[PDB]
Amino acid sequence: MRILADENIPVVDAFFADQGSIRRLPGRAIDRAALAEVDVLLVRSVTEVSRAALAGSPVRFVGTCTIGTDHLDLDYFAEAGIAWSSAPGCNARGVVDYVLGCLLAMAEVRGADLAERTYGVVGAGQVGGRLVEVLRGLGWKVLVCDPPRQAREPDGEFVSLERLLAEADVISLHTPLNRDGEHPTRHLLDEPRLAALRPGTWLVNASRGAVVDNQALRRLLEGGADLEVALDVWEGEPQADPELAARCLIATPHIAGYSLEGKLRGTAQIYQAYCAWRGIAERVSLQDVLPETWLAGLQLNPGCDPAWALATLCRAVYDPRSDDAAFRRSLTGDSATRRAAFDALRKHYPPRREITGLRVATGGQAELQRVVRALGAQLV
Amino acid sequence: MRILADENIPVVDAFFADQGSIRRLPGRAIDRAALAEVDVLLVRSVTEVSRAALAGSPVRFVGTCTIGTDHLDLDYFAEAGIAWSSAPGCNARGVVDYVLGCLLAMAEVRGADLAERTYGVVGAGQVGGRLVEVLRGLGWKVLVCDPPRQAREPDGEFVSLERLLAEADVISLHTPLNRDGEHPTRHLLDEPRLAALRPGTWLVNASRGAVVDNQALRRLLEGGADLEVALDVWEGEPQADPELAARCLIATPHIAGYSLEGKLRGTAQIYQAYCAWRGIAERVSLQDVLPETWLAGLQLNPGCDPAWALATLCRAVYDPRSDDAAFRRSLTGDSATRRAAFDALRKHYPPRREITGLRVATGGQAELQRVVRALGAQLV
Ligand SMILES: NC(=O)c1ccc[n+]([C@@H]2O[C@H](COP(=O)([O-])OP(=O)(O)OC[C@H]3O[C@@H](n4cnc5c(N)ncnc54)[C@H](O)[C@@H]3O)[C@@H](O)[C@H]2O)c1
Ligand SMILES: NC(=O)c1ccc[n+]([C@@H]2O[C@H](COP(=O)([O-])OP(=O)(O)OC[C@H]3O[C@@H](n4cnc5c(N)ncnc54)[C@H](O)[C@@H]3O)[C@@H](O)[C@H]2O)c1
Repeated sequence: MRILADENIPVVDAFFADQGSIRRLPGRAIDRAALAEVDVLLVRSVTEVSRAALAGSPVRFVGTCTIGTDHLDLDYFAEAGIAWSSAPGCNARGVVDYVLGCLLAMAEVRGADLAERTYGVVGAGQVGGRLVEVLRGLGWKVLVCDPPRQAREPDGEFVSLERLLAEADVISLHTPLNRDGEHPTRHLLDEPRLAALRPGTWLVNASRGAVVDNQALRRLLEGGADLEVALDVWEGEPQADPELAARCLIATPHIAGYSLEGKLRGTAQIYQAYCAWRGIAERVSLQDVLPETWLAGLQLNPGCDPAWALATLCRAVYDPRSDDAAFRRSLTGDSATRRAAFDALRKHYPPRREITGLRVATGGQAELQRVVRALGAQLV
Repeated sequence: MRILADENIPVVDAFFADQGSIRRLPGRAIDRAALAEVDVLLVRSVTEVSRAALAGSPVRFVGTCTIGTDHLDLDYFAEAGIAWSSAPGCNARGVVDYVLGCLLAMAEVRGADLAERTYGVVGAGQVGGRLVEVLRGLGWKVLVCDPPRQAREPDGEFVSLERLLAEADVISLHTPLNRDGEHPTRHLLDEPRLAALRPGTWLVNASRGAVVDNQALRRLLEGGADLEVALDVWEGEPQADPELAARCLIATPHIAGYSLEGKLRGTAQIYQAYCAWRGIAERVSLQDVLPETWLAGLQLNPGCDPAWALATLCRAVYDPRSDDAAFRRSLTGDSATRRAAFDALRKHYPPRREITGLRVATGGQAELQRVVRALGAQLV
C-alpha cells in the first residue's frame, strides 16, 4: 500500500511502516500530481480532499482529525468508493483537564465550593460530553445546552441557551464556530448576553475565539463587571486582545487541547479506522507509541478530604496557571512580536499528560474512589 | 505538678495528664493573679511572662512555641532559677515549605530556571539553616549571611550582607527583629539597599515585618522597580499595607510557619524539655498525636524531569498561592475590617502538612532521589 501523509502528522511510521511505503509532504504542497501514486491519504485541514482534488487518483482511504464530517464530501467518497476516517475527539480530553484546572483557579480566587456551583455546558460533543460526565460523576449540577443533540435525543434532558444563562453560574463553551446553518454560534455570547451575566458568574471559553464577542467582553470587564474569565481561544489569533487578556483570570494561547496524548491520538485513531476498513487486527497501539508518563501515580490516605483530593489530583497532572504565566510574558512586545510569541508558545508547548493516565490509590475510600472515577483516572 | 496553659495550646492532655492538674485560660487573661496555683506554665506570645507577673508564684518551668521569645523575661528566669523552653524550630519547617512555594511561583511568573539563581540567605538559624540545607542539597548556588554565627563558627562559609546583596538575585530573610546591638535588623532592607538590588531580584520576607522598610519597598515598586516580592510579614500587622500587598507576587497573613505539625511539635518539644528538667524518661512522643497525612505519597517514573518533579512534589503538599488568594480578599473592606480579616485567616488557618512527610518513589533515578532527599521528603 502507498501512503501519503501531511508532514506535520506525527508517528505515521510507527503505525503504518509494515503497511507499505510512506511519503511525506507539506499540507498545501499536496495536489493532483502528488496523489497519482497514493492509496491512503492522511491529511489535516490544509490539504484539499474534494471531488476536484481526488478524482482520477488511486486514493482509497482518507484519514483526518482536524476536518469534521460536515466539511468532508462523504457523498463523493461513497460514489468513488473511498473509505474515510474523521477521527472524533483526537484532542478532546486535554480540554477537559484545562477546564478543571480553570475551575480550581476560579474557586481559589473566590473561596468557592465547586460542588455548590451550577454548571452550564453549551455544546456537549467530544469535549463538552466528556466535561459533563466528569462534573456529574462528582455529583454536581449540570445544565446542558445542545439543540442538535436535543432533536436527536428526545429522552435526554437538555435546556435552551437562555435558560442555561438564567440558571448557570459557571459557563463553559464547547460548540463549533458556525456562522450559518440552523444554529449559528458566532458571538453566541454577544454584548446583551454578556452584560446580563449575574455578578460572580464564571466563564470558560476554550472552543473557538469568535464564539464570544471579545471586544464587548473587554469593555464589560473594563467597566467593572464582576466575573471570572478563562479564555484559551481568541477572536484575532495569533493576535489576542492584550487588554482583554489582562482582565482574564486564565489567558492561554489556544493550547487547552495540547496534551502529549492528544497530539498522537489523531494518528492512532486514523490507524484504527484504517484497520477496521482493511479488516486487519491492530499491530500498534497509542500506548506502544506514547513515552512513559513522568508522574506514574499518587497515593491518598482514606482520611483525605474529597475536595482537597480533586484539586491535588488535577494540578499534579496539569495546572493551566503555568501556561497563563508564559502567556503574560508573550504579551510584552509590539503587535508583531506578540503574534510571533503566541505561535511560538504553541510550537514549543511542553510535554503535558492527561488526568485519565494518572494512577490513584485511595485505600478503599468510597468518596475518594468516586472522585478518581469521575475524573477518569485509574484506580489502583 | 499544676499546669496552666494558654487554651489554644494543643495536646496538653496527651503530654501532661500524667503530671497532675491541668488548667486553661485565654492568653491575655494570664497574670500574677492567675499564676498563684501554677508550677508549670505553658504560653504563647500573647502573654507576658515578666518579673511583675511571676514574683511570688511557684512557677518553676515555662514553655512556649510561638513567634520569638520577646514575651519571656529570660534574665529574670536565669536569676530566679526558672527552667524554660522555647521549643526552638517547632514551626521552622512550614516556613521552608512556604519559601519553596514562593520560589516556584516566582520562577513560573518570570519563566526562570531555579537552578540558575544565586540564593542569599540572611540569617541561618532554625529556619534559614534548614533552607540553606535544601538549597545546597539541590546543588544550587547559595550565599549565607549570619554575622553572629560567623563570629562563633569562623571556619564556616559566610559572607557580609553587602556582598550577599551584590551577588544574590534571590534573597530570603530569616533574622530576628533587633533594634539594638552590633547587628540590628530593623530596616535591614532600607531604601538604599532595596534600590541597589539587581534588576529582576526576588525578595522573600517571612521573618518579621520591620526587617524590611515597607514604605520604601512600596515606593520603589510603584516607581517601576524590577523586582518580585513575597511577603508573609508586614510592618503594622494586622494592618498590612494594601498598596504594598497589591505589588507583591505573594502576600499572606503571617502564616508561613502554620503547618499542622508545627503546633503539635511545640507541645511535644516543651514536654521533652520538661522531662529533662525533671530528670525523667520521655514517655509520650509526637507520633502519638500526629494525624495520618491526606496525601501519602507520589510515584515518579525514572524519566521524570527533575525540575518538574521538584515543583510537583512541593505544590502537592503546599502552594502558598492558595493562602495569597484568601489574603487578597481580606484586603477589601475598611481598616478595621482588614485588620480583623487578617487575624481571622490566622485563627482559622486550614490543615496544612509538611513536605518532609511526603513519601516519594523515583524508580531508582539518581537525579530524582537527590531532589527528594534535598527536599527532606521520604524516599521509598
Ligand atoms: N482550545 C483547544 O485547544 C480546542 C481543542 C479541541 C477542540 N476545540 C474546540 O471545541 C469545540 C467543540 O469541539 P468538539 O470536538 O467537542 O466538537 P463536536 O462537534 O464533537 O461537538 C460540538 C457540540 O456542539 C453542539 N452545538 C452545535 N451548535 C450548538 C449551539 N448553537 N448551541 C449549543 N450546542 C451546539 C453540537 O451538537 C455538538 O454536540 C470546537 O470549536 C473545537 O474547535 C478546542
Ligand atoms: N512567618 C512565620 O510564620 C515565622 C515562623 C517562624 C519564625 N519566623 C521568624 O523567622 C525569623 C527566624 O526564625 P528562627 O526560628 O530561625 O530564629 P533563630 O534565632 O533560630 O535564627 C535567627 C538567625 O539570624 C541570625 N542573625 C541575627 N542577626 C542577624 C543579622 N543582622 N544578619 C544576619 N543574620 C542575623 C542569628 O545569628 C540566627 O542564626 C524570626 O524573626 C522568626 O520570628 C516567622
